[PDB]
Formats: sequence, C-alpha cells, structure tokens
Amino acid sequence: MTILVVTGTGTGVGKTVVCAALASAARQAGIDVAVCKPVQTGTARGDDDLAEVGRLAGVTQLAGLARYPQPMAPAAAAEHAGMALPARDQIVRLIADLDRPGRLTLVEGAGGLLVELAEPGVTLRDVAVDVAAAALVVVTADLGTLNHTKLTLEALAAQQVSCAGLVIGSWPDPPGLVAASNRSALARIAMVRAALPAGAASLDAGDFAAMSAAAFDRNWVAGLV
Amino acid sequence: HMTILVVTGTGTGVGKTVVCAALASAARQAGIDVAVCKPVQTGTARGDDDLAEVGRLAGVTQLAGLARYPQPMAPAAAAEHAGMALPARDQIVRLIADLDRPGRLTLVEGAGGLLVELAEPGVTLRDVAVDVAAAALVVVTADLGTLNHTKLTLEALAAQQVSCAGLVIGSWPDPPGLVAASNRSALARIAMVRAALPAGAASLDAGDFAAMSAAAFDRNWVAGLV
Amino acid sequence: FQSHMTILVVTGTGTGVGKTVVCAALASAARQAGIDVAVCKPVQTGTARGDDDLAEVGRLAGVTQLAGLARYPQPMAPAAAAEHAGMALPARDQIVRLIADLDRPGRLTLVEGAGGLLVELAEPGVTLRDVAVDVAAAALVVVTADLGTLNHTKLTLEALAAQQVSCAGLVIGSWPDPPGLVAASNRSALARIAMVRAALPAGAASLDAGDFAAMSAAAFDRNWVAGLVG
Amino acid sequence: SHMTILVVTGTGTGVGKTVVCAALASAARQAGIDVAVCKPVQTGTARGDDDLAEVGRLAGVTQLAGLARYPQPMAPAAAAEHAGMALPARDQIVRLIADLDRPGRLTLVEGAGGLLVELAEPGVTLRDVAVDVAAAALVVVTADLGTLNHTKLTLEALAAQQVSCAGLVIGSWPDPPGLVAASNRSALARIAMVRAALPAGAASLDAGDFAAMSAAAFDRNWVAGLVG
Ligand SMILES: C[C@@H]1NC(=O)N[C@@H]1CCCCCC(=O)O
Ligand SMILES: C[C@@H]1NC(=O)N[C@@H]1CCCCCC(=O)O
Ligand SMILES: C[C@@H]1NC(=O)N[C@@H]1CCCCCC(=O)O
Ligand SMILES: [Mg+2]
Ligand SMILES: [Mg+2]
Ligand SMILES: [Mg+2]
Ligand SMILES: [Mg+2]
Repeated sequence: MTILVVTGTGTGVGKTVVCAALASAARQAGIDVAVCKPVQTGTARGDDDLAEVGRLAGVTQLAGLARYPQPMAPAAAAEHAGMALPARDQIVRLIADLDRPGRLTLVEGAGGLLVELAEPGVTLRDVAVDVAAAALVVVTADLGTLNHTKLTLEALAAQQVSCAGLVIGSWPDPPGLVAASNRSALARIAMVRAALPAGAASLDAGDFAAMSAAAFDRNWVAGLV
Repeated sequence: HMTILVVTGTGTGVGKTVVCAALASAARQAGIDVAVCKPVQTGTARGDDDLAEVGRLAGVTQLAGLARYPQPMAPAAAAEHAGMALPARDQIVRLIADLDRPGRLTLVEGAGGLLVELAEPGVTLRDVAVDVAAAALVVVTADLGTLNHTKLTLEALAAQQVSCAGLVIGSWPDPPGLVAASNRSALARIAMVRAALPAGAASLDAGDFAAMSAAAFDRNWVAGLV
Repeated sequence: FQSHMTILVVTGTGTGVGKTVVCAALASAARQAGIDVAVCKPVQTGTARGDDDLAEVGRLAGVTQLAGLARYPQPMAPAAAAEHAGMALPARDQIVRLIADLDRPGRLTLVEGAGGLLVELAEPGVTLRDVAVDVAAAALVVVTADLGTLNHTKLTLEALAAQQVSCAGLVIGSWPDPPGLVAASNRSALARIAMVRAALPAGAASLDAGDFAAMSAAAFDRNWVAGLVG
Repeated sequence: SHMTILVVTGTGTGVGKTVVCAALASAARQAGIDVAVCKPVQTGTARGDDDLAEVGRLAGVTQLAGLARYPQPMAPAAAAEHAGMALPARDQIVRLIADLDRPGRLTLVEGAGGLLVELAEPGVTLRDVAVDVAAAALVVVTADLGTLNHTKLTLEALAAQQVSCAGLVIGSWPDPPGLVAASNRSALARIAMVRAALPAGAASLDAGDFAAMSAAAFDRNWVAGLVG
C-alpha cells in the first residue's frame, strides 16, 4: 500500500494544486496515480477539487463519496441539508480499494487535519492511521504558517502518522520579506518538498506539467511507490 | 439485506441520469434516504457530470464515483485514449455495497446501455448487478426503435437472472405523436412502466423537479423498494 | 455444388442503420462474383411515406428478383402499422414460404428485417430471429459507427446466440470521411467482437448504379463473398 | 507563585487576544480583583502596535509589564532578526511574570500570535512558559471558517503538556451572525466552554462603554473565581 494523505494548515492553502502537481509529476515518472476526495463541500459555488486535478494533471481515477451544496465544514454542510456525513467505514474501504501495485494514491480531506470528515468526529488523521498513510502537509508562506505548521506536525506525531514533508502551496512572484524567512524557518522544521509558483492553478496542462516536474525531486517522488 | 437498484437504459442519452434524479426525489419525499453511485463518468471536457445533475435536481448528497474520463466515448475507449485502465470489478461492487444501508435506496447508474464495459476485465453493469443481487430499472425512449432495444435489453437481464424492476420512459413528448402513444401502449404490454418523465424535465429547477417527481411515480412502489 | 440457396437474414441494431443499402451493396458485390441474388422483404411499413426497401435495392444493385409480402402504410413497428390500417400481421409460415419459394442451387438470398432483430413480424411475438431458425439462415448485422453502437451490437449478437442463429458478420452501414475518434475506436472495438465484413462509405445509397457497383466490389472481401454459396 | 496567572493565547495573530485581555481585565477589576497585564514579546511597532498601551486605554490598567519590542509585524524571531536584535532569554520572560507576583493578583500574559510561536531561543513558546509559571491558558478564537481546526489543534497542544484550559473566547462576534459564524459558535461550545464572545468593534469603544460591555461579556462568577 502506497497512500499519502494531503492535509494542510487549513482551507485555501494549496492542497488541491499540490495534489495536481504531485500527480502531474508522479505521472511524468511513469507512476500510476489516483486521487481521492471523499467529501466535497461548496458545490453550489462550483467547488470540485477532483475536476481541478483531472484538468491540471490529467488523472482519471478520481474518487469521492459525498458532496454538499453549502460552502462550510462538512459537518456543517451536512446538517444544512439535513443529511449525515459518510461513515468512517465507507471512507477507509474506498481509499484502500483504490490502491494498486505501482500506484500513488493521494487523499485530500477538507480543510485542515482535524476537520470532521465522518461520523462521529472522524478526521483525516484517523483515516491515515487506518490505511497506514504518511501525511504531506501543505502550508502557506504567509504570516502564521509556522505556528499552524508546528501545530499540525504535533497532531500527526501524536498518532504516529509519518509527515512525508511540507509543500508551500503558493510561493510569491516578488518573493517577500515574511515569505523568505518563513521558508528558511519551515526548512529547518521539516523537509520542504516543493514550493509551487503562486499562479500554478491557472496554468495550462503543458505549463503545469513542466512546472510540476521542476517542482519536486524526481528522486523523492519516484521513491514514493 | 440489500436495497440496491441498478438504473440502466437501452442506450446513452435516453434519460438514465434524469430518471435517477426523479426516483431519488420521489424517494426523498417519501422520507427515504438515497445514495447515488456513478462508478464511471466520461465526457468531462464536454463538462459532463451526472452526479452533479442528480445533486442539483434532487438534492442527494451521497453521490459516489470512482473515475472520470475527459473524452466523450465509451468508458473502455476513453480509458484506452488516456492510457489509464478502468476501475476494477470488486472496486465497484464494494463501493456500492458500502453505500447500502437499511431504509436507504441505493441507485447505480452505468455508462450508456446494459452491456457497456465499466470495469476490467470485461465487466458490465449486468455483472455488477449479479454480484450485488440488484434488480435493474430500464430507461427507454418513446421513439421509433424503442421496442427492439427494450426487448433486447430485457433478454440480456434475463440471461443472467437479473430482475427487471420495470421501465421508465426518460422523455415523454408533447404532444406525443402516433408513434410515442403506440409505443407507450406496447411498452406497457411487455413490462410495468413505473413512470414516463415529461420532456424537458432535466431543465426544471429543484422545486419544480420535486413536484414533477412526486407526481411521476407511485409512492407505494417507491416506498416498497425499501 | 450447393444444391440449395444460402440464406442470409440481414438484421440491424435498429431501423435507420443501413440494412437496405447493405443488402443492395452485397447483392451487387455478389452479382459481380457470378452469384445470382434474391432479396426478400417480408414486412415493409411506411409505404404511405414512400418507403419501399425492395425498390431501393433494385434501383441501386439492379436486382430484379425481389420478394415482398406485407406492406403497411404507417411508418411504425409492424404490429402498430397493421392495427392502424385495420390489417393483420402475416403468419410465421407465410414468411418462411416467401423465403423457401426463392430456392435455387447456389443462389444467395438476403432477407431484410423491419428494424432490429426483435421486432415482431408475425403473431404472437414472432421475430426475424425465429424466421432464421426456421430457414437455417445465418445473420448479417448492420451497425452504425456512432456512440451506442457497441452496446446495441453486443445486445443483438447475444440474442442471436440464444437461439443458435450463427453470425456471418457485421457491416458498418455508414462510414464517415474522414472518421473522427469515436468512429475510429468504435470500428476497432467492433472488430474485436466479430468479423466486420464491410463499412459502407457515408452517402452510398446516393451513388449512381455504376458508382454504387464499384463501391460494393471494393467494400467486401471477395473471398468472403465468393464462399457464401459453396 | 502567589498570583494566579492566565496566559491568553489564540489561533493566530489578529484574533482578539489583546482586546480579550482588555475585556477580562476590565471585568476582573469590576469584581474587585487586582489585575496586571503582561506582554513579554511585542512586534509590529512600525505599524503602530502596542498591546500593553491598548489595554490601558480600554480597561484602565496601569500595571502593564513588557520586555522585548520589535518594529516589524513579523513573527518574533524574524522581527528581531530584521532589527539586528536578540529574542529574550526564557528565564527573562519567566522573571518578568514572577516579578508581578502578589497575593490576590490576576496576571494576564498575552502571547505573540498563536500558541507555538517562538518567544525565546530555542523554540520556547507560550506553552513552555505556561508550564514554567503554572498558568492555565485562555484560548481566543475567530467565528470564521477554519476556526474549528485551528482551535482543536491548539486545544490538543495544551493537553499534550498538561496546560489547563480556562476556556475559549471569541475575539469578534458579529451581531447578526451569518450561517457559518452561528454554526461555528455551536460547534466551539461543544468542544469547550465559551467564556465570552466580544461584540465586533469592542476595541473602538470608550472606557465607560468598554467596561459595561466587558461586565456583560463574561460570567462574573467565573471571573471572580479565577483568583479563587
Ligand atoms: C419501415 C418503417 N419506417 C421507418 O422509418 N421505420 C419503420 C420500421 C421500424 C420498426 C421499429 C420498431 C421498434 O423497434 O420500435
Ligand atoms: C457515458 C458516456 N457519455 C457519453 O457521451 N457516452 C458514453 C456512454 C457510453 C456509450 C458507449 C458507446 C457504445 O456503446 O458504442
Ligand atoms: C470545502 C469547503 N469550501 C470552502 O470554502 N471551505 C470548506 C472546507 C473547509 C472547512 C473548514 C472547517 C474548519 O476548520 O472550521
Ligand atoms: Mg482543495
Ligand atoms: Mg447521464
Ligand atoms: Mg431498410
Ligand atoms: Mg495582541
């Protein structure tokens, strides 16, 4: 089994693009890639993180269980619809079924690590434990990332989930004073696996793929499977 | 014990997706929990997304899928163009068996008609229904040619002892015409017609869709499904 | 030395798929190999709209040995076209006899269905597939290259096999120029489930007798056509 | 120590830690409690920031104790680096706090940013200081999207070092709360006690109105019992 949960320090942090960028680099090295997003909120607004990964990295095994119209935490969205979340069992078997020899499976949750994905109080962290996934955590390069990062790293270490490293979801065009010290700081805390250019999400499939193959150590990511 | 309905059709573009939405809505209004699974979806560059359709029309949130292909082709063809295999038989059967729970109606939509390959190796919605002991609902047109495609699909169900839950006419013309009205009578002679959905139902808003759907099915038959 | 005719029931995945133009083209390819050809249309509907598949074949292939039986004015399924006209459907026996009367050694006889395989041609629920069992015909099935073709053809093949009516192969009734991606992958997929005997160019039904004749000779494998009757 | 000491942390910078110190200081004062407020590490002076100064202005407290002050509104380590300065020593922060020691006193200690922000070398945080001085922790949160994750993360970092949690406070509550805000409050009250939710705009009130808002914001029995 070769599963990696892609969590992050919160929502709107670059987890989806990182999913796409890793997917579209694992491919370039001839790795088969599936992406799972069990619970997707904000559909009335057009949120579809699976589609975005399909467009950007071309992945095709794109799996999901539940979608809620309202753009809030899954449990909030669920209850503003009057309809439960999936069960831990649905989410765990779904992911585990996705796994193939030679295949990288990426799981994006919703928001940060301890967001409730299933009933009762089940998180991406419980999922990772049950599928023996390592975790890749996506972080901003902005004010607050160090605290949010350390706080996520500890919460992972507390259930003995491996961090496979960090990825800056957006790295500034003019690279900034805060951002630069933040990167030096993060780098001393953990292995920073990639830093994605700031506009990577709005590139075209060829752009993105040259971007992605440049973003990651071909050696670390081939060694994932 | 399981309450899954496979929702199949005589082909692609006959109303399977709108029928799942209408059945789901009618079931929801009867107080039944509904899950909809579409394991494989093609045409994601056309912008095709049936689960999204079902969500908007019927408000179902338990919407499960496994794969999505950009090219508007049969799943196996889409897969081959992309260089990326289809899901696996047991992947589909377990997804579906996991969705299922007591009092819940789980609906499964395939890609195109009954015999389209959805999984490897050479697996169809019919094979899946066998594995899961699901009856199949058959969506038909009202147009010239429906009797043959319909009879042909009903024989394929019977060949593997998958039950027919009945037919639904996915789009009913206004005004009908001589063919449609004749086909409607002729369809009713070979199978129970659970509903005939009015043409253009797919463009209705959720509130309009709900009222149409409550009226399209017999609540007793829907309630009985569970 | 075949002492009786070879009968092919030419069915389709539906109506409008090119059955008639395929009969016409095979009749033509076979006449050019020295085989005498009869074409039979036991149930013709839509005659009040000018539908006449037998006349179409004579126009295109010059075939003159043309056998019909039932003609209903309304363009609908046989059973409904008959009811509308206050007529009845013919009997199974009348159909089989229409066919058996055409018998000569080494003749190729083509029987064009109305619509696809399981259309009711005689009461009660008698189809072209039961006719084929009665006259020991192999089936030639006409398919499109369009979306939906693989399901419809697999459906048609499986129903044939259920009564042990053997398959003589597939014919694409209209083949586009050039083919897009769906068409090209449909043809490859179709060639994995069965022998694809030919793929008539889009607009074949529209050629001159002389053009149509050239087309039909190029369309089929001559060794297949030649072995049809011996 | 003879004092009771509460560290006031948050899910980040800009959540209302300062105005919650102000508000609790004003509520504690009105209950007859001697209050001191302490800010060991202050950044952002270039922008105009003085959290100690702001507390005096809002609440009227005069026992304010500060130590390190940096110009740039960056994390303390980066702020100090940019200024060519050091971070304070650990025993310094602890001294600053101990020296406020008086029987009967409520001492509030505001962190810089969130809980795991480095205040002293090497990676000494408000959490480590809380243990040093036997302080419970008050957690200031937003009612915005992302709050549930950030507070659970914080709550569990406290428990991991057996730092007692004195409760949550929402730093800014919108009168007419949207759907998310209302949902977020109900969910926060499930995982811990919400001691107060300060009206949005609390920090631009005059002293008299700020005192009356503060006495209303908190349960006076809880406040009075912090020095118990
Ligand atoms: C010859 C008639 N004219 C026409 O265009 N099609 C009719 C014959 C097709 C019958 C198809 C019946 C069905 O399967 O529904
Ligand atoms: C679901 C997919 N969307 C679409 O446009 N057609 C596909 C349906 C499958 C049809 C397969 C074509 C055939 O059977 O030949
Ligand atoms: C996916 C939904 N769309 C969106 O804009 N954010 C939601 C996800 C984030 C949930 C954060 C819950 C919390 O931590 O409070
Ligand atoms: Mg995302
Ligand atoms: Mg559909
Ligand atoms: Mg014809
Ligand atoms: Mg402050």
